[PDB]
Order: sequence, then structure tokens, then C-alpha cells
Amino acid sequence: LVHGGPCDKTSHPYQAALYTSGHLLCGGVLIHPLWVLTAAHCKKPNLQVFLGKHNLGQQESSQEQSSVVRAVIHPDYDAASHDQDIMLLRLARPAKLSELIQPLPLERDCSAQTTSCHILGWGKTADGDFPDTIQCAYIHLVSREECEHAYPGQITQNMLCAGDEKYGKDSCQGDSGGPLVCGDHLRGLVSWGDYPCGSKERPGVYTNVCRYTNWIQKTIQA
Ligand SMILES: N=C(N)c1ccc(NCc2ncc(-c3ccccc3)[nH]2)cc1OCc1cccnc1
Repeated sequence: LVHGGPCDKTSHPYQAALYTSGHLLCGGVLIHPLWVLTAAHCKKPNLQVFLGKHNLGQQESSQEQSSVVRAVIHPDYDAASHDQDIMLLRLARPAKLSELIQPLPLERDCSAQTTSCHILGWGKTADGDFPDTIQCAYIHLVSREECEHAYPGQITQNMLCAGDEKYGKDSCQGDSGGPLVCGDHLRGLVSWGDYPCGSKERPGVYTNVCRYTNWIQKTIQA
């Protein structure tokens, strides 16, 4: 996450850190004590989910760890175009909820109003390093027509765009699968965007969570 700052340690209880090979790979969102929602491009072997993390460089009293039982990628995910970039992870152990570990409710309304949003993650910052402390930024939803011109032929109905025209606040590598929060609801998941990270010119592209209500329900009930 570029051009942001450290989060208030009590503001992100839904945030998950996804590790493979001992390093941070992706973010994720706790949506149910047994499930974390992330991007399908985060599928890697032996994912380890960390809940209640703020600083990755220190052992915290709030942190919980879980292996993944199964990873459920959306049947229509297209890695070439990033279309339907969503995956459900079933936790081996139900998340022990606290004031620092809580699920985030999903936005089910695709017409939903709220344009003022926020992003968070442990992805690459402006200096190019991977921060130990989670980063936050307030960003705004970018209209469908405007995102379509930034990335011609690349934006589907399963994607939402968001960014910051003023300073370029944007998600980055490592933020993938993290949340786009609008009106205290999960509106999107970090999917892709511009290279290098920064949304001054072209906005960040997010998986449109409202489109997956049925599939998320059906997966959780399976
Ligand atoms: N600028 C952004 N808002 C942004 C946010 C997240 C990501 N995630 C990386 C990522 N998305 C999709 C894939 C992927 C999919 C299929 C197969 C292999 C890989 N990888 C990338 C972003 O911008 C591009 C970018 C690329 C590399 C380094 N920095 C930024």
C-alpha cells in the first residue's frame, strides 16, 4: 500500500495475513470464523493464515494462526484477464474472536451508494520495502466508464475501481486479496492495477464482492 500510513491497531480486526514459504504473500478478509476471503491469484501451496496481526515483525498477544483445510477458487476465475478473482479459504481451526479478531460483513447490494472507502495491507510501500506494520489509506470509488478508459477492454462487471486522484494512494503487490471497505462493509478485494503502484493516473482494480453472494453462501454451506 503506497502513500498511506500505519493503521489504528484496533481498526482492522477482519484483516488476515497469508504466508507461504515463510514470507507474506497476500492479505485476506475474515468473513466467518471458519472462512477467509482472498483473491484467486493468491493460491499457493501450504497457505498459513494469520489473524489479529498488526506488526509482522513481532509476536503479538492478539495473533492467531491457522492452516488451510481447502482453498475454493471461483469456477469461472480467468487468470489471463483477472476475471472473477476470488477464493475462499477454510480454516483448520475456527477463529478465536476478540476485539482484535472479527469478521467483516459483505456488501450484497451491487447498486450500493457509498463511494468513500478504505484499503489496508502489508504490501509494498512507496520506498519499495515490505512493511512490518499494516498500512491504511482512504480512497474513492472510480466510475465504471472512467476505469474502462484507464484500462481499455480489461474491466468486467465482476470488477470495481478505486483510487486517489490527488496523491495516488493505492494497493500494491502483497496487498492482493485484502479488503476494500465501504460503509463498514466488504465492497471489494485487492485484485490488480497500475505498474508501478500508485493510482494518480490509473485506479486500483478490485474484485466486486456483491456479485458473489450466492457462490459464497453455497461454498460455506457445502
Ligand atoms: N496497483 C495495484 N492496485 C495493484 C494491486 C495488487 C496487485 N497484485 C499483484 C497481482 N495481481 C494480479 C496478479 C497475478 C494474476 C495472475 C497471475 C499472476 C499474477 N498479481 C497488483 C497491482 O498492480 C499491478 C502490479 C503488479 C506487480 C507489482 N506491482 C503492481
